[PDB]
Amino acid sequence: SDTIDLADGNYVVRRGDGWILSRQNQILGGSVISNGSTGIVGDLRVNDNAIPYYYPTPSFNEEYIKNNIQTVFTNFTEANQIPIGFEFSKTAPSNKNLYMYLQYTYIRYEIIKVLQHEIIERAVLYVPSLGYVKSIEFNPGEKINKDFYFLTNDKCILNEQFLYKKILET
Amino acid sequence: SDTIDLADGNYVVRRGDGWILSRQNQILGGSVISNGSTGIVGDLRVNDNAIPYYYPTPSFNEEYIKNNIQTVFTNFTEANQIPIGFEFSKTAPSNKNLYMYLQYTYIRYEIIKVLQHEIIERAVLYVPSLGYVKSIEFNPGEKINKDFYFLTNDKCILNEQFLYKKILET
Amino acid sequence: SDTIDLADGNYVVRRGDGWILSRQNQILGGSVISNGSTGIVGDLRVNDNAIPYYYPTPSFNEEYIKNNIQTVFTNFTEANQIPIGFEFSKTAPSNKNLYMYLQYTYIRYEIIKVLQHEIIERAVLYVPSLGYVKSIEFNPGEKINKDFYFLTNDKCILNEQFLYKKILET
Amino acid sequence: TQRVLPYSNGLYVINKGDGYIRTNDKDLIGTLLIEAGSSGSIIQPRLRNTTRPLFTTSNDTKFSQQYTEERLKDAFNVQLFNTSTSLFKFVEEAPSDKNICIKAYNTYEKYELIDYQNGSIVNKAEYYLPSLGYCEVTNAPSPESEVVKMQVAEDGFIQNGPEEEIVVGVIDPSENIQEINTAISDNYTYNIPGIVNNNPFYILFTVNTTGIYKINAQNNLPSLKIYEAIGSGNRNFQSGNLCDDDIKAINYITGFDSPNAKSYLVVLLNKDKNYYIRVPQTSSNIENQIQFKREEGDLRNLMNSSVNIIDNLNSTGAHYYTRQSPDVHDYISYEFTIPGNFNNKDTSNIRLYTSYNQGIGTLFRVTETIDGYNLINIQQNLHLLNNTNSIRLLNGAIYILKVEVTELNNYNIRLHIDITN
Amino acid sequence: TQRVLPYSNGLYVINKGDGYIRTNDKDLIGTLLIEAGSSGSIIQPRLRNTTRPLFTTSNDTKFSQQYTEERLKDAFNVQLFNTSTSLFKFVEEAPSDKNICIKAYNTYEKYELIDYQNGSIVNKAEYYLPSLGYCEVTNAPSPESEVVKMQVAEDGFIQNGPEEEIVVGVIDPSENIQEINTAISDNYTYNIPGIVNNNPFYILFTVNTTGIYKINAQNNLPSLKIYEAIGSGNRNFQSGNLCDDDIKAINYITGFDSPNAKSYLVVLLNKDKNYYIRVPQTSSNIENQIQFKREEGDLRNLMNSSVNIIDNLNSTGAHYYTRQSPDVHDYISYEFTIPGNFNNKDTSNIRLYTSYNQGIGTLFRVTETIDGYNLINIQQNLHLLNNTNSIRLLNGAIYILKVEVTELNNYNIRLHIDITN
Amino acid sequence: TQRVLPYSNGLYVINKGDGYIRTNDKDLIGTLLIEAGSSGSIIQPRLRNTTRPLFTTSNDTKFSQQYTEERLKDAFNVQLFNTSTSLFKFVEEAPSDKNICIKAYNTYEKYELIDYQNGSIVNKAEYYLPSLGYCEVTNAPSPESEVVKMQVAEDGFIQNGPEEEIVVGVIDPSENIQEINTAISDNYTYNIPGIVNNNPFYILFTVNTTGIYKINAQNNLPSLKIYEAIGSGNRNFQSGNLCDDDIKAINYITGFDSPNAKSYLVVLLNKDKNYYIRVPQTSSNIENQIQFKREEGDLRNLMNSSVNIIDNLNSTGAHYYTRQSPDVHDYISYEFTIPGNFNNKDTSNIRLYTSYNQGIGTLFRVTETIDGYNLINIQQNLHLLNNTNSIRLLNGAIYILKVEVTELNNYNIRLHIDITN
Ligand SMILES: [Cl-]
Ligand SMILES: [Cl-]
Ligand SMILES: [Cl-]
Repeated sequence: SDTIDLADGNYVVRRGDGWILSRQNQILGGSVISNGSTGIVGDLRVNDNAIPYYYPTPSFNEEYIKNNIQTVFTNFTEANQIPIGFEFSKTAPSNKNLYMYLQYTYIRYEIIKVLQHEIIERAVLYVPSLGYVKSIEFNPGEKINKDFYFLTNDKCILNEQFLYKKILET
Repeated sequence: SDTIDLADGNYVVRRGDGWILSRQNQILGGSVISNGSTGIVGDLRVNDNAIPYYYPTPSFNEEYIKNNIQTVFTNFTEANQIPIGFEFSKTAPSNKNLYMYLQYTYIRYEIIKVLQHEIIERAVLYVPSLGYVKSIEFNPGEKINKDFYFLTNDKCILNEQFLYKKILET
Repeated sequence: SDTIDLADGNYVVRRGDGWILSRQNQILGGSVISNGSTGIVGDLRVNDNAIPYYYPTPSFNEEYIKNNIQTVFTNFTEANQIPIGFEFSKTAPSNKNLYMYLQYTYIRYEIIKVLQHEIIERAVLYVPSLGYVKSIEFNPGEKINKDFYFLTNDKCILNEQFLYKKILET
Repeated sequence: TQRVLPYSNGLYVINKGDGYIRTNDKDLIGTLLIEAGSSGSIIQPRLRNTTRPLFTTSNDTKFSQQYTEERLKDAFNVQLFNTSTSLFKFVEEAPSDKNICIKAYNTYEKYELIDYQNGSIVNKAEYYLPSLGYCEVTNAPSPESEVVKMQVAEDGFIQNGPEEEIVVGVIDPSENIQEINTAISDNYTYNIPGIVNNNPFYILFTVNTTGIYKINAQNNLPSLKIYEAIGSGNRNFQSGNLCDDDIKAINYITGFDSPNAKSYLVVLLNKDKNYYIRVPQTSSNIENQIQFKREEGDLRNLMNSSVNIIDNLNSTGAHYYTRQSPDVHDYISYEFTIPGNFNNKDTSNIRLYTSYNQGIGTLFRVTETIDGYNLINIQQNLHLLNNTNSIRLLNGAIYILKVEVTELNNYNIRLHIDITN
Repeated sequence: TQRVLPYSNGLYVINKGDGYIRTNDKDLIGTLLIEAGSSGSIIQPRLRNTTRPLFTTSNDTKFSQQYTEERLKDAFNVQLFNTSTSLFKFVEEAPSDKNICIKAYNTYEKYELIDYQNGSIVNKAEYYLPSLGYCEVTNAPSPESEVVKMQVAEDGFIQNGPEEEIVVGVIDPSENIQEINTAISDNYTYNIPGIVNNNPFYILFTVNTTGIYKINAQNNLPSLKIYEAIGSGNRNFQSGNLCDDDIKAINYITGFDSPNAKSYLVVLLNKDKNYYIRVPQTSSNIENQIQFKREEGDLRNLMNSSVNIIDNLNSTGAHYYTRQSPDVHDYISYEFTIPGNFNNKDTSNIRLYTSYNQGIGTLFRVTETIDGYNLINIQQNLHLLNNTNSIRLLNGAIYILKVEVTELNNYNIRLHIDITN
Repeated sequence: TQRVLPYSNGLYVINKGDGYIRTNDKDLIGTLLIEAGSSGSIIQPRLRNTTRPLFTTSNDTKFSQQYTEERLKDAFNVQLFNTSTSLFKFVEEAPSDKNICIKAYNTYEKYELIDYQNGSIVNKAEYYLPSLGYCEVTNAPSPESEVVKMQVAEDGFIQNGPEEEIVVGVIDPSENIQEINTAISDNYTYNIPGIVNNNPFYILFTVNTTGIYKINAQNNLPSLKIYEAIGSGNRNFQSGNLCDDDIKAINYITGFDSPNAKSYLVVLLNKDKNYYIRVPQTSSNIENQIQFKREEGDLRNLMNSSVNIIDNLNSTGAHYYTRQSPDVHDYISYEFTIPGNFNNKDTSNIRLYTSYNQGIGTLFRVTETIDGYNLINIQQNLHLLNNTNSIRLLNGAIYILKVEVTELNNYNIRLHIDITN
């Protein structure tokens, strides 16, 4: 369930890179490439696409989340002022059409409160990382699985992680 | 001749992409590459290389040309404010020299006046599109055809088109 | 020694491209690439990495050096206001690690005073040119030759040159 | 030959796919003629961030461009409409044999915003969001064929991307969202507050334990609807409490739009999810409460559906009841009492059928004990469409018919209950 | 051993080719030493748009840098001299065997502007327009050979691009351009306007129907020249009218610079083209007209050439006539009258020859009817250079000699007409 | 098990290698999941030039960040600490078989600045200079294994670049640099100027002819040290003069830190090089001179070393002398006089040995002639560590023992001279 073999108290947790968020998958758009051509899409992480997503709790407000994450893990406020690019390339096979679309990936962080081997409270922070492309070859009129286009729940495209440090009191 | 199976009146005509203009062919310069190396030339369509060439007539002045073209076909005033790049790559074979040169291509538009199955008046607009490279392998002292360097009359490097809409009166 | 078959007087001398300077070799940093990936490093010669290194003498002060070099050879003050890029690519072989590091190269110029077939005075100017990468495959804990990392004396990675013009009096 | 759209009344944003371009080369970026052996590229480097969305609407004063954008953000979290930092670039190396052409176009992802009300679209807007391009490659044109003149196409779009229809309900922003801050256990009574009088409103709540819940207003009036907040519960969490993530993207579960119909909801609710109840416009000044109850007994067999209370069944003869039809594989239920005195002997012949939609029915005998409601399955696999089969049921006894829709031929479902004796 | 330049008096811009670099590494960008397996690139990314043209002139006060630039724009439509948005980049992957060096240079495209007057260059300028680079690759240098000292080269340029000589005449900007706004049909008379008195000027006109035209001033004085506007008529168009595209790039067709020589032009004119006549400085205050006439009869045989009217042939003996020679394969013609009374019997021996240039002549007998001029071909394939052959012609009769130049040995052509009896 | 650091007192900058990253993903740029057949890239394009060096110090008030940076510039000529125009980018094409991940990290090149004094570090700072990245590629993660929780690592660094330890001495900036502007020939006497009283200072000089030089202060007090300016003499040059290139990177050659020890230096000096002598803090107000002398005779056999003058050897018995040990393969020498009257017959038994370090000794008999000092090699390949061998030497005679260190077990070397008879 939400059961964890840890002592009582609060913890910062890094849950790994590679998270993608529900509903948001196609909002950057995609490319259609055809017949041997190569499509390249990328982006540039700066300023106002590097603003993180906070999900606070009664115990853990935004500043508490920011300050504990930035102490133990990467200081995203300093890092994300400096533009980093990323690109993906796909090549369409001959006499076929390929659609490729781009979305951002995030590091997921959590502040958890543990009581009697149980997580009773959890705050979440998603910090923009890089990106991820999905592609499909298609025919005219071919029906495509909804799942290819649209994500119902947040997931990690890599292996999830659970890297923790106990938080000590002011 | 200038005979066309259309009714009387005025028409906007899109004559296709891929037009190159006389005399102008080498004014951007070219590259010389040698012995296995790769040369890449390109440009960036913005602002003051995207200003179009108008050729008005007594019936069809510049604003008439702009307004009728932009209504039916692409609005080049809006489009050409946003930088678009293009590049070409050539590779020199071993122990040979290659010269490659760049020129702009244009969409050709026309406003024609038709009377009794005859085009009696024609205005022309060239809107900058992308570009085009020509290349040749050469030896020291080898004479080159004038035609390779210098274009006497406007031509289309693709297939010409004739896409028309009749213009209706104010 | 410093013996040269030239008449008496002063000379500008271009000593060729490809010079690298002692001690300075790793100050731009390097990249570590692994297991089939490709690393690309480059730089951009403008402004304040294109400022040259002068080494004047009692006869030949800085302005004398600049003015005589720029008259006969390339005017580096005009040239180095216009950004020029350069890049190098290295590919790591499978299951191996590769370290690659970057340094600037320079044109070496000299003003020499010759008396009785002897160079009795020499001023030097290094003008930033492009760059140069060195690479090595390494294992964990493997000892690396000091020479790979650190240059004790200026040298030319190409063939040295000696292109001279006699300087005539004001 | 129109598809029946069995959508519940409300707003929907539909992603109709990517790769749209206008007719007559309006979105042509340009063409490269690439000679054999060589390569060419067309690049959108975002040296300027500006993009140009296209927009049309049937109703400027409700579905303005601003409103529509707010809806697309509710549905899909789109936040950049005018700008983009996303680069795209197309590269083509021509084969050794022949020359090659690449044509590059700007593209759009097409979103449709609809207000769907009682079986038709009453407001519509189309938002074309700038996308990441279309590249077609072709063999080099030969001389000269010859040029054949062509009239321009009508204005419009052509889709070059793959087929796509993603439908996402969105909260109506003109309506208040009230919250139940404590997570619901076995029982809960929500009093309807005067801060949201008369106007329809939403209630956001969550549940402590995954389970089947019965939800209704006092005397089962008005009828309610329930939605799931898409992607809720994946994030922040507090034991026994609601965590509101401001998710306005909603999946309709069950419930009727007609507020004068008596009904209650029986629904499977997940503890790791948030839900919205919509209570409709009520034309009465009396106080009401929403009741929530965890079901542990036979009422669980009715998930997920609304159960219509049928009240007017007190004579013999024909009777019919019209409601919005559920979509294929979804359920609607009816609770009714056979007219007459219950004396455990007097009986009546009952015929149950639909007019246009095919549905599979199961019939339950209902008895209320001190342990709750008991459901005895007395009839399975009833095929309702023009059913001529009839069954003898007890006068004064209570029955629930649960219907799964299997063929959707009409926006409404009409249940007939014909009673003879 | 100088080439004879048979250019008509005027201005010319000559594209002398691309890939020029200065001596002593003045245009060296730099060298990359690329290790085997690896790749390297040198890039001009236009992060700044600035370029550095080079310019030299023999005459700062006519051929200034500004003027020359205006000429290059007239000839080739060059518009950016100081700037460029055109990127170039060189990439080299070293083979698996050996290391590799690439040296990159900035380059120039060399334009020469000349004022050519009566057989020599009187003003000259050289404009080196920044171009798109030169990349040489070489094997890695070995240690150490040894360094051998070398004196610097003289200042100058070395061409690394392919051979090129494109010669383009340009309108002299100090001269007015008058226009004939109506397209010319069979006949037209242009009155010479006082707004352009005494100064040489141009007349821009076009023709309704493709055809051969005779063009001359009153009494064939002064002599005129005609040019074609390069690339004219490809664009805008109005039936029966001239459309002026402001094209200043001109191709000389025919006509003499010596204004006191009587002559007329016979020229094939295309309806889809614009033409310029130049009328020279005339030292007379009398009114003149340019006459245009469509030729449908034998005068068509004289295209394209100027026909010199020879007037001073009224005694026996030697006679010679010096004109600028046409280039190889071009024509010059002479109309002359054999001295004596025409009595249809009295005859004279005539020897026709040139001094230095080889030419093929054909001789016509001319008779004027009421149907126009008639040309009887009486002698073909005359080889003129030091011709000793002679022919008996009628006293008082009129002849036209049409000469095609086949060997150009002298800037001038000297026709001798030696007459005995 | 600590390495003995046989460094001379002073400042050192050590390049400890490239490719350092912090623990717990603090320097992770991000991860790309690349599908088979496709490629991905992570790019640092320097659209902003800003970088973030990391710094720690044991002593903010001497080794501040500014001071340390000035030292790194002295040692390696680093000039950009806060900024970079150097681009890096990683590209990975996934194979046709499997998906691939690339993780990119920012990296640092680690520099350590130390103040080393009498056999231990007394001030230390670490400067991590932003570098050009680390890219690891791995196979695609499978579902799901399972996630195992892990506590965070301690704060620190992990090196991913190759092993590296480059040690570079630097001039102490609190000390004056005096210059000898004339190049030294056979003899030179430098008078110690009052502008640098009492404080230790450096003397920069160069030599006319490559040769072995003896260098000392008056009466061989105080002891001096000599360094070579790394990379000196490669550039500007003036016959017979010093050319100062402001090189502060120094290689220790020989000489002691203990200023009350009598000694002189015998050193090979190159004419194409610059050298620094350091004269220490002297607690005496008397005038002193540094003497330089070119050695052409047997004293050349003592290069490169300091020769300690032993003065207190005037009785029989045990005697020991402690000095900083040279590093492996370096030399230290001792000049001593056997106690007693020189009568060319009276002799003493002498035992020479070290306590902890192994060294190879050669013993010279010294006689001063009018032609200079003469050195007779009387004993070779002496293994000094706990040597029990003894030799009979002449009373009142002078000997020099030259010792090459071959095993460095102690920071100090203790020479014993035990004398019996
Ligand atoms: Cl029905
Ligand atoms: Cl001749
Ligand atoms: Cl010892």
